[PDB]
Formats: sequence, structure tokens, C-alpha cells
Amino acid sequence: MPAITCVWSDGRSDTWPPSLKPLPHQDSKNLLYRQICGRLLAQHVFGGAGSTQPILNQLCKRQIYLTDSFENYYLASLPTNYQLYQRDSGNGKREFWLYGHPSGRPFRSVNDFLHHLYWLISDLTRNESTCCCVLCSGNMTRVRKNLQKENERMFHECKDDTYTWPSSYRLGEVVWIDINNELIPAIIVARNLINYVKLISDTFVEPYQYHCKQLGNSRYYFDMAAADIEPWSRHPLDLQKQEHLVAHSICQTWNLFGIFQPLEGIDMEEPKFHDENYSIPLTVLPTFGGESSLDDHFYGIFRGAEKLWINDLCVISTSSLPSVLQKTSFMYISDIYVNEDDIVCFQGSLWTQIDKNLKELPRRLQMVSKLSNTYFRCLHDKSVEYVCPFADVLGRWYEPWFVKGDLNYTSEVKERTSSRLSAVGSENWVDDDFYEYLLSEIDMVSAV
Amino acid sequence: QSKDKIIAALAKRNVYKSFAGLYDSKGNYARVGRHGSFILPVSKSVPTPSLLIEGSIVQRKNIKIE
Ligand SMILES: [Cl-]
Ligand SMILES: [Cl-]
Ligand SMILES: [Zn+2]
Repeated sequence: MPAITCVWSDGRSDTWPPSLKPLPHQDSKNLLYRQICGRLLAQHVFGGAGSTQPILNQLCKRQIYLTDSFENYYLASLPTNYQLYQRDSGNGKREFWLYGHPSGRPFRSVNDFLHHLYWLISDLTRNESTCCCVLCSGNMTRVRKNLQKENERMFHECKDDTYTWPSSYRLGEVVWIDINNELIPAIIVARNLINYVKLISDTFVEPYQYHCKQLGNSRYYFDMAAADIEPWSRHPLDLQKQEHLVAHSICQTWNLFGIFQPLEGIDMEEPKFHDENYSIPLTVLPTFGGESSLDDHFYGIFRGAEKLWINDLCVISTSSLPSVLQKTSFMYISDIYVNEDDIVCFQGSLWTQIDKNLKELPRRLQMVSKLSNTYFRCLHDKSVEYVCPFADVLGRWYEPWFVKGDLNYTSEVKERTSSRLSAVGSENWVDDDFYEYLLSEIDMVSAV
Repeated sequence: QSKDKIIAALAKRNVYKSFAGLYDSKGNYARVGRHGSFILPVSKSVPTPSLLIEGSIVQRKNIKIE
């Protein structure tokens, strides 16, 4: 039963005060309050919206040591200078009020306090403007809550596309569908993990069901397997086939997304909490939102048909590049940012791959090595990286089994858009019925 | 009312109507650059953003756990 304590607290004792009944530490309801705070805090700091790490963990089960079942965590103690109360209602239902907030107002539910609690342990700058709770944000609370949730999901979408389930197609990508020998242009709208040594290898190759939307049509196609999908660059599009022109238009665009503030080195450390039964390192949810620099940094970028991320692997032009680096197979992306000349730059290490027919590799490449006769080497000193403009990024690098054949169909990416939906066009996106159908299609099979 | 229950059920499946890059972040000046330019080395001084995604490095927290 891991016990959580707050390092610091903004609580003020002199905010303490239709009757109110103090609930001390020993009270069974104070305990329940602190048990809910601890569980949900733990699931937030070591999880957050969109996490699929428990799925990978339970698949792998076949410094400080800690259990990964966050339902057991609990607050050892309320943050200093906070006081809990029971208030009688005429509605009747009891309410549990927590005083201490500098504004002098109570948190009238454990759910409202949680957002402030999460800010107390996450915001290392103790900046009151980054909290989503009702008492710091008032009317902006829903907007801030929603953005935070979106950002948490973006982080886990990034982690899954580059660490957890990287050998896969990505949300919003334009692909080729192959059904009954028909090449259908489509866009990935949604995807879900399939509920289940060789278990881990099959999941790494086919982790997802894909649910697509034909481009130039109103047709939905649910429950697609990667074996029936090919990257857009595998086959050519037809100039005279009128319905192909929606896919042609989208695959000429690009848009940055997921702006964030890089973290300073003093706010980072080596993994401190691990799984007590398996020594798996816990995933710590970063809170990038802050204040800074003339460089804007971004989680990722749509390049025509493909989605690209930080921590991802991409192909780059080797033409203008010293003789020492022309064996470069891909860049391992470290950072994506707009410099002060307004140019999108990719920073990362350069590698070569050798098909024969792991400490220092990312998990994605460690798995490619176990599952193929392919070996990876960095072409340069471990302490430097290289920077090329977006102009010299050619596309995604795919695992060696991902594509029988080659990708020679480059497209002219020359139009910036504000959004993927803006480039797709709302008339070419899905309607709300899609998600009604989807739910029925995956109701039993999908992971939870 | 029935739409809220479907969405809630899809969320248990990690399925959402929204994902990174779909909608405008606000609700711009970046440009592509020059092809065939020079590709220059720089210093890997502090942990880059990519490593927080990998998990090799984590952000500090104001939390003590026993
Ligand atoms: Cl207490
Ligand atoms: Cl939009
Ligand atoms: Zn707050």
C-alpha cells in the first residue's frame, strides 16, 4: 500500500472556518477521501488520459520498488494546512468540503480538489496559472481541463507510435486499403488494441484494428488489419480517377501540432519508481505547459500522407551530407522545432541498418532486432546530433517486415495547413454514426 | 443522451473522436526550408524531448512515496 505525501503545499490554516463537522486524519471518511485522492493522483501522475502501458505491462508479466496496481495508493496525509469537513445539506445529500486554498473557498468535492492536488505535485514552478482546478481557474476550468486531457492523450499517442506499438499505422494518415483485390484510398480515423514470447512478437506486428474512411467516398471500413494496408508511397495515385483527388490533395499538405515547452535539465532525473514484481520502469506523465526562447517545439508533424513524431524514425536525404554519413538509413528524431528563421528543423542521431541475411537502442529498434536479422549502428559520436530542415525529411522509416517491396512514390509536400481536418475537409471526414458502428464492431474484441 | 454513452464506452477502448493534429490548436509562419542544404552537428547537452517519450528519463515531481 504505497503512501503518498506532498513535498510542498500552498494551504493556509487561516482559511479554515448548514453545519460543518471536522473529519480528522483518523476518521474513516477522511481515510476514504485520502484513498480516492491517492488512487486517482497515482493513476494521473503514473498514467494519464490515453495510457496503454498497463496493457504492455500485463503482456510482459507473462530507485524505488513499487506495485503498479494504483488502486492501492493513498494519501499518507492531506497537504499541510488543508482541513476536511462534512457538511449537511434542502437536498439532504452530504458534502465533504476541503478548506485551505488561498482564495478562502472550499473544494466542495474530492473531484474538484484533485485538479489542485495534481498541480501541487506536478507544477515544479509553483505557477498558479497552470492549474486547472475551479478555484484557480474559475470559468476557464473546463477549457483548461480539456486541453490537459488532450495533451495527456497526445503524449501517449506519441509514446505508442514510437515506443509501445510503433510498428503500425497512425491516426490521420492516408493509406492504401486492399479489400477483395481492390486498392481503396483511405484515412485512418481510429484504432484499438486487440484484447488477448510469441504473443509479444505478434502484438508488435499487428497490435491494432484499424477503422478507416474512404477518401472520395462516404464508405466506412471497420476492422482492418495492417496486412491489408500499405503506405501511401507504395502505389501511385491516378490523375484521371476523379475520386483519387481527395487523397492527392491531402497528401500535398503538412501541419505542425502539439506545441510544448522543453524541460530544463534540472527538472529531469533517472527513473525513480519501478515495478516491485518485475522492475518495469513506471511511466511518469510530463507536464510541459509553462513559460519560456525563440524556438517553438512540437510533438509532431503531418508530412503529406504520414505522421511524424519526436522519438520517431524518419528517412532523410543523404545527397548533401559528408561521406562519413552517407550510409545513413534513418534519423532517430530527438526534437522538432521552428528556429528563429521560421524553418521547421528535425534534430536527431543518424543511423545505418544492416540486414545480415541493445542497451543503447530505443525499445522500437531493440524489438526489430529480436524479430529480424537486422542490425543498427549510429554513424557519429554519441554526444552530438545533426539538424536538417523539414525540406530534407523524405518520410517515415518502416520496420523491415512492414512493406514487401519499396516506396518510390514521393509526393510534392508544398502546402501548409492549420490542421489535419482542414486539409481533409469536413465533407471528407466521418459523421457521428461512424463511432456508433465502431462501438458495435469492437464491443467484444478490443482491449479496455 | 445516447451519444454520450457510446463515446464513454469507446473511451474505455482508448478510442476518441479527436487525436493529435486533427483540430486547430487555437480553435502561422513555419516554413519547409531549403532542400539539399547542409546538415550540421549540434550538441546533445541535456536530455532531449524524445527521451521523455521513451521513458529513459522522467520529469521530477513534488511527491514522496513510501
Ligand atoms: Cl489528514
Ligand atoms: Cl480544425
Ligand atoms: Zn488549483
